[PDB]
Amino acid sequence: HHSSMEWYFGKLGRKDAERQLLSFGNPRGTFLIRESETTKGAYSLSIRDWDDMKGDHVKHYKIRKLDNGGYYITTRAQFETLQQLVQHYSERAAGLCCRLVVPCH
Amino acid sequence: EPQYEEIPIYL
Ligand code: NA
Repeated sequence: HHSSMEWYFGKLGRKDAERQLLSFGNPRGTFLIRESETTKGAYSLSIRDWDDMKGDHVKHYKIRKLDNGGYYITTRAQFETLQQLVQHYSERAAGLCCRLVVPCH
Repeated sequence: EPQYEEIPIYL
């Protein structure tokens, strides 16, 4: 088992996740993963986005845990590890609001 | 209960 993340923030709530992502100058696609605040055992993917109405804001996606191991945001794209999920969505949005461009600095 | 986004599915 290889043991190894800048983008993982542990027990960080939604509000404090948004404060870190909305730091000045971070692009759309700045992101982090944290424990879910409202579904125990799951994770949350928090991504900086922009639209004309909301301006700079954060979108949150539930990363669900498969009962017997692994992770997904949509059931048709499953991953063994959070690292593999992040690498996948760094390469293509594939339904997310945008790609995972840079871990929250 | 807070808002979470979902990946849209298209047929
Ligand atoms: Na930041």
